[PDB]
Amino acid sequence: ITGTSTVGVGRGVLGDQKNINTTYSTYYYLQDNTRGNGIFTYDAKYRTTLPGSLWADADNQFFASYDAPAVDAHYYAGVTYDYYKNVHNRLSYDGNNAAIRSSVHYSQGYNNAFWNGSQMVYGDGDGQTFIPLSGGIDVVAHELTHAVTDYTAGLIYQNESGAINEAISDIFGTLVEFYANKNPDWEIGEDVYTPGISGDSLRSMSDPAKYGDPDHYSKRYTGTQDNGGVHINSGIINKAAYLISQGGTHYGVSVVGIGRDKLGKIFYRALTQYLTPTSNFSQLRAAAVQSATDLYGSTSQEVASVKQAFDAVGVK
Ligand SMILES: CCC[C@H](NC(=O)[C@H](CC(C)C)NP(=O)(O)CNC(=O)OCc1ccccc1)C(=O)O
Ligand SMILES: [Ca+2]
Ligand SMILES: [Ca+2]
Ligand SMILES: [Ca+2]
Ligand SMILES: [Ca+2]
Ligand SMILES: [Zn+2]
Repeated sequence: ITGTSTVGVGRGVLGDQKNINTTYSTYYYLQDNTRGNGIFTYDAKYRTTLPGSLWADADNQFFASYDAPAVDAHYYAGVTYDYYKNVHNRLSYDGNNAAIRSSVHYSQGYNNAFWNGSQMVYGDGDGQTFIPLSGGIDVVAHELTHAVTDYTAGLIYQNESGAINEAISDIFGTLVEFYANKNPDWEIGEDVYTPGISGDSLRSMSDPAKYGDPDHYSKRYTGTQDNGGVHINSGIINKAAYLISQGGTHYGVSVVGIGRDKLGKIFYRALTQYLTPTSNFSQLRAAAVQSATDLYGSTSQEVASVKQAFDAVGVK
């Protein structure tokens, strides 16, 4: 909408107060003009028609319970935009400052979030398995990263390419969580998953097996559920990424960690310069090795560590 840029204040899903960029024209809208061609957050009003209505508020204060998922969707989209711009010199998901759109309050008791090809969508959860999913910065960045992937590598959402697609979203979701530096970890969705159970998560990158996912290629799922296991086999790549950054010895194979920033540079380069829609795990290894070679040199520790990590998870 046409209007003047303003700054509202509210509380997110976890009860934390934050400022949000809004736009004033009769109402205050969740429209952030400070980033690219805008970040726009919508109310789906418990229905499934998208995007719904651009979020409008009478007083620029967002402290109602109903407001919380919108506050976090809007704010964490901003953080994710900043990560891609400041860290990777990428302007929005398309590299050309495309407007970023999110809808919250999607459906009823909806235990998921997704990128629908054009925008991000967040359920409120059923209050048992999830609370509103935009409350997780790793979740928001996971979803926006699907858009990045679709505009770049274009990894097809099934089988091995699909598991890479998923791992890329978990990896950058986590790197954005570290970027914001609030309770960061290598777990996925812990801030919004199972409010009745402390200390768990939807997935773990550091130990995928904790939540039932493979941490070695020999344990890959080859059935048809979950698009050929895209959220399951992602554990193999998530484990490799974790090892590249933090190091460790996994099934007897030792990996020297090189840190999160270098992990991010290597995987961002792989995603944007080497991966294709049909890339498999073996091809990801090659892409990551080449990316590390480009950035740090063939004889670098960084290249050696990438190889160690993929060796450790059984990907040659
Ligand atoms: C409990 C849900 C677990 C998993 N979802 C996830 O891991 C994350 C949300 C997490 C980070 C909180 N959602 P996601 O991976 O974006 C869901 N993906 C998805 O719906 O893809 C199908 C699709 C939807 C729309 C267009 C094209 C394809 C899943 O969908 O199995
Ligand atoms: Ca208000
Ligand atoms: Ca965390
Ligand atoms: Ca996390
Ligand atoms: Ca929990
Ligand atoms: Zn995903």
